[PDB]
Amino acid sequence: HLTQDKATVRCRGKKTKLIRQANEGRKRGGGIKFGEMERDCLIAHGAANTITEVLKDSEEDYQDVYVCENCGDIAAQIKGINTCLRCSKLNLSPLLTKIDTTHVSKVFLTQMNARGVKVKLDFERRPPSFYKPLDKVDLKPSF
Amino acid sequence: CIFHTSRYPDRDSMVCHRILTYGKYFETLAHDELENYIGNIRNDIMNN
Amino acid sequence: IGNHISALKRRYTRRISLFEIAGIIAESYNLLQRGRLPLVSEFSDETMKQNMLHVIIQEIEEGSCPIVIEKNGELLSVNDFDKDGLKFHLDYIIKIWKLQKRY
Amino acid sequence: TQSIHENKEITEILPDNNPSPPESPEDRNDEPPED
Amino acid sequence: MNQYNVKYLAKILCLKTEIARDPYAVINRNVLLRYTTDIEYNDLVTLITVRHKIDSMKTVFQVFNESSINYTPVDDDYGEPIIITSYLQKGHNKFPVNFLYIDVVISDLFPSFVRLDTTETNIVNSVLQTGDGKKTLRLPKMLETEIVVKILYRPNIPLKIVRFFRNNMVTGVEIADRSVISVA
Amino acid sequence: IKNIGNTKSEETKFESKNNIGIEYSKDSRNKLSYRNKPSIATNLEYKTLCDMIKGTSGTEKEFLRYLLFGIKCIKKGVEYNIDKIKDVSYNDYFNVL
Amino acid sequence: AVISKVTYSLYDQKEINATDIIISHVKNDDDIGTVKDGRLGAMDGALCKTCGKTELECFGHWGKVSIYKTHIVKPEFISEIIRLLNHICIHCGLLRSREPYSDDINLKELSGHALRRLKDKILSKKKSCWNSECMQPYQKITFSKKKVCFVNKLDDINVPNSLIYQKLISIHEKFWPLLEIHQYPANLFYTDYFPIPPLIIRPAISFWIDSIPKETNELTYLLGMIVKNCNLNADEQVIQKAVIEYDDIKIISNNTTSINLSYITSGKNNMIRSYIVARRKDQTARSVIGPSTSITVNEVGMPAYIRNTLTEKIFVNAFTVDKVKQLLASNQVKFYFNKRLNQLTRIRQGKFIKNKIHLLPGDWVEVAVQEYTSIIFGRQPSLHRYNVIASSIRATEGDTIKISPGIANSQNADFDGDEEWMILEQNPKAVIEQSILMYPTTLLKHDIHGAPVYGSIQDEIVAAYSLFRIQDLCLDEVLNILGKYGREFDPKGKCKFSGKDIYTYLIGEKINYPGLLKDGEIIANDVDSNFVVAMRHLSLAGLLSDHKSNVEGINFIIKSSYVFKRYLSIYGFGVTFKDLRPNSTFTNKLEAINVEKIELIKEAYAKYLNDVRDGKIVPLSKALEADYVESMLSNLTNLNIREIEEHMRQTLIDDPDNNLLKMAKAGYKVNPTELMYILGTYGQQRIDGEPAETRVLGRVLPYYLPDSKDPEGRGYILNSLTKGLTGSQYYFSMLVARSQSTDIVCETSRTGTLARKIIKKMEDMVVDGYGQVVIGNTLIKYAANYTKILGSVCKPVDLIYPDESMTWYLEISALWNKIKQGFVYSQKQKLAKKTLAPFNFLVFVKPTTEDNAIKVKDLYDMIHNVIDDVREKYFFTVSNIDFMEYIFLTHLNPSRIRITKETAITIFEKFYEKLNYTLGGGTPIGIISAQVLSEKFTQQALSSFHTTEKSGAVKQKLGFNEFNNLTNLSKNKTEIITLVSDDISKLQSVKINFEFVCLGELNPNITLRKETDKYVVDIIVNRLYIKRAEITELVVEYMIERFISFSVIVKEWGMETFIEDEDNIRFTVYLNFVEPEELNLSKFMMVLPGAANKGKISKFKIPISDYTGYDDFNQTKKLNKMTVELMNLKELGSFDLENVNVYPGVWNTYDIFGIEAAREYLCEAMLNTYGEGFDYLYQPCDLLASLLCASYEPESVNKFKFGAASTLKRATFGDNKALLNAALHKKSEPINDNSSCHFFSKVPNIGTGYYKYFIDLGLLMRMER
Ligand SMILES: [Mg+2]
Ligand SMILES: [Zn+2]
Ligand SMILES: [Zn+2]
Ligand SMILES: [Zn+2]
Repeated sequence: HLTQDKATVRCRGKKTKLIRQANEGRKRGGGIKFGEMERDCLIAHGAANTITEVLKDSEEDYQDVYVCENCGDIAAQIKGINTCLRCSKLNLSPLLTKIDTTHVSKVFLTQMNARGVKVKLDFERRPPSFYKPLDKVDLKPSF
Repeated sequence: CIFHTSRYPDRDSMVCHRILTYGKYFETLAHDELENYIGNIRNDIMNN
Repeated sequence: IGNHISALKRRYTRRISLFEIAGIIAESYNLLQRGRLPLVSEFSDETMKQNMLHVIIQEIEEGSCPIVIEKNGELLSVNDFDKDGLKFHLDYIIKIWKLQKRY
Repeated sequence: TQSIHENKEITEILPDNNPSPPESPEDRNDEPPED
Repeated sequence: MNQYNVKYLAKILCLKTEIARDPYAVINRNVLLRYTTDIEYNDLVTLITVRHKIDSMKTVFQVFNESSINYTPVDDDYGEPIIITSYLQKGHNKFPVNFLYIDVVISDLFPSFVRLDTTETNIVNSVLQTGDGKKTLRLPKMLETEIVVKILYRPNIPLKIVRFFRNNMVTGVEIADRSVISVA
Repeated sequence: IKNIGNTKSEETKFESKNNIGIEYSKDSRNKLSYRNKPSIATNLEYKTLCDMIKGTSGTEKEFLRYLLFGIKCIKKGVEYNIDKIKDVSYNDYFNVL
Repeated sequence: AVISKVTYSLYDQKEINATDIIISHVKNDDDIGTVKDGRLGAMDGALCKTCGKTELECFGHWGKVSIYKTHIVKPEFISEIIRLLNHICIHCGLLRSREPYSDDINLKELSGHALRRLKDKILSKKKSCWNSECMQPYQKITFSKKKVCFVNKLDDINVPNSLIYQKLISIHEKFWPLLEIHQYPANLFYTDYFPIPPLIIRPAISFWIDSIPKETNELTYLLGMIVKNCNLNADEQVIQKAVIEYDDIKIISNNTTSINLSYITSGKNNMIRSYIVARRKDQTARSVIGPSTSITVNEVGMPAYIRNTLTEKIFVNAFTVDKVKQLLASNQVKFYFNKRLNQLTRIRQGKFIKNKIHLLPGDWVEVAVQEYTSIIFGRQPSLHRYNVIASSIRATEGDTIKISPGIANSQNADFDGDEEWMILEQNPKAVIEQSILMYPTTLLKHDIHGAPVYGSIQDEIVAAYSLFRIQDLCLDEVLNILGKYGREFDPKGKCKFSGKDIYTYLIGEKINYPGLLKDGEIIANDVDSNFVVAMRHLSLAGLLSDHKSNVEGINFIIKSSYVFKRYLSIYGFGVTFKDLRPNSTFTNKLEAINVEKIELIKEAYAKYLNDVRDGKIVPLSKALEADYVESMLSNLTNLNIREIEEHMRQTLIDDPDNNLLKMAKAGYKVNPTELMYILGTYGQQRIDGEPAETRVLGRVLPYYLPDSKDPEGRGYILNSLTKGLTGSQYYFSMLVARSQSTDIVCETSRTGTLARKIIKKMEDMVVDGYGQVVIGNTLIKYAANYTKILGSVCKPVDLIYPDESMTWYLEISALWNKIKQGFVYSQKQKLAKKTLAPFNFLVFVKPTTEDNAIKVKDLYDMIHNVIDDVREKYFFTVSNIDFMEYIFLTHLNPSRIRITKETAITIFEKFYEKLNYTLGGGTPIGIISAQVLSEKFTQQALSSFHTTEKSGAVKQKLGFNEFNNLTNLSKNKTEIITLVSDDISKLQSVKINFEFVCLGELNPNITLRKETDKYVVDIIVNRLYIKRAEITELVVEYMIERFISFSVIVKEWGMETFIEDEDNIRFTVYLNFVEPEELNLSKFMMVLPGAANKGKISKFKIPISDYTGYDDFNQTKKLNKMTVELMNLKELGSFDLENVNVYPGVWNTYDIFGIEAAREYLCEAMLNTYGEGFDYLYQPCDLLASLLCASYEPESVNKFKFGAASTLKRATFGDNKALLNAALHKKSEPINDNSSCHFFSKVPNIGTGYYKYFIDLGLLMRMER
């Protein structure tokens, strides 16, 4: 058992085609797997932003993706215009909204659709809020 | 064995097993392949 | 009797822990790193030669931190929390930051 | 060893030996029916 | 009904007497120290007399099997028959045989509980609000057919919350609350 | 002793000369629905049986049969109280060390 | 822009048809009209014919194929169709009742009980059609599963899908609630078209070799196979089978290797739990670890080969632009990112683009990773929080990752080949969170029991022990020991120094703590492991942290470790062979002792056996004989232990500097048992609590004669390790060793499954903004840790019982009477010794001389008023905190100690600080508790901590298996019922009527003979066997008579009893059997010994024991106890159990006493499974139990029955059918769970994510340029 037969490191490299995540294999420059027990530990620390960034796709791979609020399909872009083919064929004008999710989520949802399950997403439109001055509070004891 | 089970050789005991060495693998494979060969010849002759 | 309990709970809302101050600092720091304008007094070209964490702490201390947090149905600025608790947590944070060569 | 606050003692549970990390992979009717 | 389970039921029909005297009293084993009981057994109707030591006031309970009920009030009657049933049923005066295989009241597992008054109920409801509008938390649930609910019954006081004094190994006693949900 | 039964409801390890009968006794199909009374005369030197054999079907029956056993023991000339019989102590064998 | 809700349902037929892409051919010139045509999406080196974009920007488009008048069933919902065919008449299509078809009842204003009762009646009708329209019997249709079609059970007749479709679509809407229908029956079929999914979910399959042509995807092949049988205009069976094998082949077959749509949710290898809650990452590394004395617990050493590959990010803004320009000029930048174009560029050395680099705010550059940057690293498996931490980078030599030995225990790490992994995350929010929340100094004190998690190890311990004892040192030697920390040492006026002086200097604080410290000086006799090792209850660093803060504790750990290692450098340490065995005197003596004693034992056993072999004594039972032999052998082992202890004492007297005995004294790995193994004897080897069993000729090995009674032949080893074991002894030793290893593997398998289930169940339980414990929308507990203070800050303290010598005796006694109920527990045989103080006030206490002290009345008023104020303002008048007042009144009692006013003010100011600053909303208390419990039972399982034992009475076992049974909550199993009383007759009645006895156990002497017209059977029994069984002769007579009377093979019978002599009883039976005669005779003689019995069959006896129980701290009683296994308590209903305390199992206690009693039982039993000294686990268990009993009935950890768990939470848990059922019921759900947040890339509602953040632009817009 020799040290230099076990050492590994990855900066950037190839991705798997279906899910677009780092590939596997020491001889092929693969990346280490961040398992769900490590995820448990990060949640136990209370570091919500950190785990969110670890599980997301890389910030350098972002792109604009639109979803139809009526049927849940990913909207196509024809001649530079975002359009829902299914709903347009039915003579409807639904709202198209931008989402920022992983590629694997889209694959999973599309496969569920292929099995006949329709998944529809709603969005939050909370009314605007305003800040108000508050009276001072001390909280110290009387000594 | 019905009335005194613990005094009868167990199924995991080495008393009731024998062991295959290098040559026995080849012997068994030769047996099986020869039988398949003769069977195929018989079936072909019957079909013809 | 309900109003008395409500007043007690509103007072209880003002105590501060590590999670809240860490979240406030994280939001402010992300915005500053990505290029917002600092809101410190005496702003000048000499402000851009300082350490960003120093700027964040100064903004918090002088009452110009722009972050607002929603805790128990209310919207609080960093200065609406109990003052002594804020000092307590900031002292600890500054110590460990100095150990890390950040501050 | 001495006893001071024995009623509040904490007992250590830690294996001494652990498994080494993993490495990359790199009919003649001649059998009993086995009912 | 038999000659043994009536002795177990006599202890439940002392907590019920206490609740009749004071609907906000704390109920547990120690209450039994303030009462005495007399039992007269019979295959058709059993008579249980409960007596308060300091006051010397009497209460008389008549116990019948479910099959044959022949009830006529007597002097100092509780005002309602006590019925032993084959299976669990709704009703504060109906007890299944399942509850009476053992001496239930004196077991270490018997709870300690009380009914909240209006002020305490208001305080509890106020504590449960989340402070964001009118949203609120919910207490854990318990069924209406538990023996605790049967013991805490009054005709003109609906029961919605029950407070429990749990045994706690590190603090001695701990306070918890449950909400009562109906059974169809 | 009152009628406490068993049905085919943790694992046991009996000597297997008793296990056959033990497992035979768990089947309700091997028992008559009603008791089969004795028919071969015995104990001709006693009339207490007539008292026990009929009518007495409670604690009195148990008392009478204990009396009969005690009478037999007295006639034979034995202690008749198992509690007053001395059990051999084996600590004399295993007290070494 | 914020996803807030998700709804599931089924597609309508019109929605399926809404597409202009029609697929018709299985082959074509350019795949046009085929299942592989380019209109459905882009592919390898081909733009999408629909949107004209590459693969990276096209997510695919839908198509359809035509089916000619063939109704197709959706496979997943086949069973659903069956459920809908048992509520209507097939022939006439009407419901199986007539009540719904009544205008007198309107269903709109009724729901729940009414609808359920009506549905029950409709289902229970089940009779020939009531109506006269058809007047036909009701059939029973089911899916064949071999032929792809529905068939009738009564007659094997295929039912076409068209008939079922027509019958189902006829049900009116208003009757859907009765049948539990939500959308449309027609949504369960395809009629005119079948969907064709995009190409995104089925790209061409490639291989690791580029030359090898890409193989067709399985999904595409199955779709082509479907299309093959569509245009052919074939029957429904062919298309149905094709669709089923395309969707879920397991519906008909039983092979679980084919790839289809359901593959994503097959088993443990789901897509969710392999790629959504886990994934591989870019900036990562892994390597072998080693120690380093130049790295502190706050740091980690990174090798060069990793520093030269990983890169860190610098964002472009006004503060950093000049530095970025300089770095670009110096050829140090490795990557550049243009945020406005979302474009990444790699700056190759000798080749790159200059004009393309226009730096604007929001962009970033990437350079080589620098020192003091934080990085996340850990060691697997990650059992608890401390296995994954963020530390500062330091550059080191070699190719190994270097850690301080101070963190080794918290990670369960050593240096015999272990590896550790690293990841680098550079988002600014993540950077801040790493710098504060995951920093080792912040993690110093354990979450549950509060002891430090970092400390010294191994030889350091001995060094500490020695340092405290060195006596005559000059100043130069002291300073040589102190090293770089000697600058501030103050030689007040002395010329000679001791180790105590060094320790006082290291503890630079004047604090008191009963036992350890007085005015900052150690007053214990010695320093040992409990003072300096991690996770120990007397840690000095722990006291220093309690006094001020974690910074002081970490500083003490670093400094003390440094000085201990300097002591090792100066003086050295090492154990030699002469320390263990200077000569052969002692070992020879002990060997002779063993040789003599074993022979004595054998002679005694032989004497007993010889007496039994003759007619001098009745033999013992096998169990009793084994017990006697075991007692003799155990006595011999204890004699060896005593000899070893005497030898240790004598050697310490003669050779005070023995290093092995130093290890023993310091408390590291050496004790009398281990020395007995080395120098004394090995003793008895046991498997499952017993010696090895005999197998062929009544023996284990052929080295012993058949039916041998030699104890050495069954695993008692006489030799020691210095002597060397013989071959046969080695056999038994290796038997034990190999069994341990195999059990370790199996337990490793099981514990992980249980741990994952518990973690998933407790994951969403947090502390809210008012200090309460809640999950979802349910209140679990009013006060988070009973105190609303951080768990690691609270401190266990002595419980001082009331005494008449105390100052405020009446008030203290009143409080005790109020709170005492819980301090007597465990069936009244345990009295509590500890309570929980809020913050360890003891380090702030200092005595004073009775005239500078605060007056008694003032101190009492201060305590009372503080408690009242805190009761109203922090616990809202709901919780009971009498225990805090009791602790303060007893530990500060003036009859016990006097203090000044300043001391009291300091104590209570600290109290308020702890109440105000420590516990914050969003604390993930549930997952922390789950991890602590799981880590504990895993480590106990893998170290063989629990040893099996043999018992004669029913007992509750310890270890992992019992905990798993408790969490499973299985029904319909026997439970252990305990009965306790003070009158023994009541228990004796139950014992006599329930304990199992059979004739065969009494060793009878059954003989049979035949006489004219009768068979005579004689049964001779010795009275001593009757006495040992604890029955009477009449009990035996009754057993025999009851068996004979009800026998179905006996025709005529009679019985009599005779007294053979003073010690024998003869039962005579006269018999005549039914025909056939001799066969029944043999059967009777075969079954007689076991069939004549009484009691409840079981493998345990029912002994009655005595113990001493508590009524209060000063009242005791003697109680009798027994235990029995029962399904329920019905049998006890006629046994006069008045004043008898009964403890049943979980389901019986729930049925009788209620849900709160069940919760209490579960908490106590779960705690008991762990063993003796683990009381600190009470709080976590209490939470788990509270979760299992949150509803009105107990709920297992394997299921989600009462909780309103979301669909994605269930799917992550491993349901595999949650999505289908949710679609069937049209469920609409919010997105709040951790699993749901992970699925959609949202921030979990945990820790920093528990709050919502806004930016107030008011001040920015009030500034003018
Ligand atoms: Mg290792
Ligand atoms: Zn649409
Ligand atoms: Zn496209
Ligand atoms: Zn019909």
